[PDB]
Amino acid sequence: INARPLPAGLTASQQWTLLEWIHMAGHIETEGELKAFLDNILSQAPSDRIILVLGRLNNQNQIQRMEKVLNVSYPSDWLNQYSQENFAQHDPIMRIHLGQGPVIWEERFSRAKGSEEKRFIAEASSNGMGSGITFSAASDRNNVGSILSIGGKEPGRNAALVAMLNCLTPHLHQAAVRIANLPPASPSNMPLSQREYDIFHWMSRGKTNWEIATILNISERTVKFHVANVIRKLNANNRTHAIVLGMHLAMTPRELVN
Amino acid sequence: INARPLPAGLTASQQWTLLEWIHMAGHIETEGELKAFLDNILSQAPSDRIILVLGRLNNQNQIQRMEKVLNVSYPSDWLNQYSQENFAQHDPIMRIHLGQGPVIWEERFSRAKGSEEKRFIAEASSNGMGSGITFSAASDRNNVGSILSIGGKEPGRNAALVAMLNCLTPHLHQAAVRIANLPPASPSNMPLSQREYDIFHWMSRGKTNWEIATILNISERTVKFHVANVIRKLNANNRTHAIVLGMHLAMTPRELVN
Ligand SMILES: CCCCCC(=O)N[C@H]1CCOC1=O
Ligand SMILES: CCCCCC(=O)N[C@H]1CCOC1=O
Repeated sequence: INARPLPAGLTASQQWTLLEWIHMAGHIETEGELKAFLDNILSQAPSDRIILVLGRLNNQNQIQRMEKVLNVSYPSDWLNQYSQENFAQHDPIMRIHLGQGPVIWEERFSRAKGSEEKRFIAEASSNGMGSGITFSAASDRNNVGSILSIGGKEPGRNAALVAMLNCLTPHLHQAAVRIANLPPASPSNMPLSQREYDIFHWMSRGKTNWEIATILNISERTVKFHVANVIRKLNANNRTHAIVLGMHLAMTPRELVN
Repeated sequence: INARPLPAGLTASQQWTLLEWIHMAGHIETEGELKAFLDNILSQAPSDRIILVLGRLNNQNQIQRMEKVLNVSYPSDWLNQYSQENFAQHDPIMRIHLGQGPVIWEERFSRAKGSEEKRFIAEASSNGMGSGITFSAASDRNNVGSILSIGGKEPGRNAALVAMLNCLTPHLHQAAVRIANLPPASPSNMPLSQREYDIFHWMSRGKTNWEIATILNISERTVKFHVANVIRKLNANNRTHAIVLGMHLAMTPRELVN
């Protein structure tokens, strides 16, 4: 399993708080809960400005297109300008390879050479957005990742909080994915027709295609067709794999009565 | 946020292991990782038999239909019989309200009065499946939940491990949901057409429907239609809400260049 390592320096009190944070994050299912949770654990200073952005990524894990903007406390004026002036294309923070460690904005701003990037930096600055830090995480089996940005003074000064937030970020990302209602990581199974299910029923009992043909009184030609469709609908590699992957269907062919 | 409380009794060593477990669980994206992870942290005794079942739930959080069967170490003979004899409908463990605390099977077996339940108990027993424990968790905004079953001797004797596993279960459940590739918790946004996007572009800049009509040279009648479709596709409550919910579309109308 690919996961950033837990932070080593932490006091027992910090280790507990982080466990609470990650455990709670894993229960977040609504945008409201996520907004409230981000707001809470980043409450002081009340002058900080927070946003989480979920995006579709290229093969370098950089955001290609945003999937969801979850504002916590970015100024609406700034978001308006960011949208209208297409700052996503000029914002050095948007070029980050998601899943690396925290990025203090000046690390990037101090190195920006391009005209559009310099303009963005000046505009950000005049909007009170000149300094900050960004945490990020990316999924392994779906091209999506989130950035968590905190704008404000003295970004990253609290080293332990940075480590804890960095560790928490992947969990905030997964929560963002849940609340964003995206298509599944890989295609869902497709519902079998009754005839495909009847065929799968006998597959699951160890019947050969010919035996199934006999039982259903159709040619094996037809059985083979249905079997191919069952395998496809279950995203299986073969007949035998489909029987394993489709076990849930064979176990509860109808609504369980309670 | 609705979440079972962290366990209080734990030693510092146990508190750390649990953090590692929950943090790692939150990174699981494949069935293989989940199978390997369950196997690992439940390794002794190697005589234990483990399965995770993800299901669609009724309004009492009981499984109505299975969505995925993730076998770790249940005997294949037993799964075969369970499928063929429709034991899902007779298994007292399948009647559990998912999300309660751990269930030692005998708690239920000792109270089972019905003929089919008694038969199931006898069959389970003869297959080495007579004793065990089941952990469970359920989602709040999607009718899905998982049971994690461990069959074996002296179920639940290690109180600290029970507490830690119980705490971990919701996170295993969310991982199961990811790997099962289900439809989103609520419907995904629908892709806007170019014309709907052009309309949303101006919505996002504060243009009224009439102003948009003027800019696009169409009637406001037509604009209203497109606006209704934009609101619907973004699952928004109204025009103004759609502008917030659709901010990602306005911010990255095209692929970001990197
Ligand atoms: C509006 C989404 C912004 C995501 C990336 C980010 O946080 N960028 C910082 C950099 C300075 O101003 C910002 O908005
Ligand atoms: C095959 C899925 C079983 C899920 C529920 C469960 O673990 N039931 C136990 C009870 C005795 O035998 C079993 O299989």
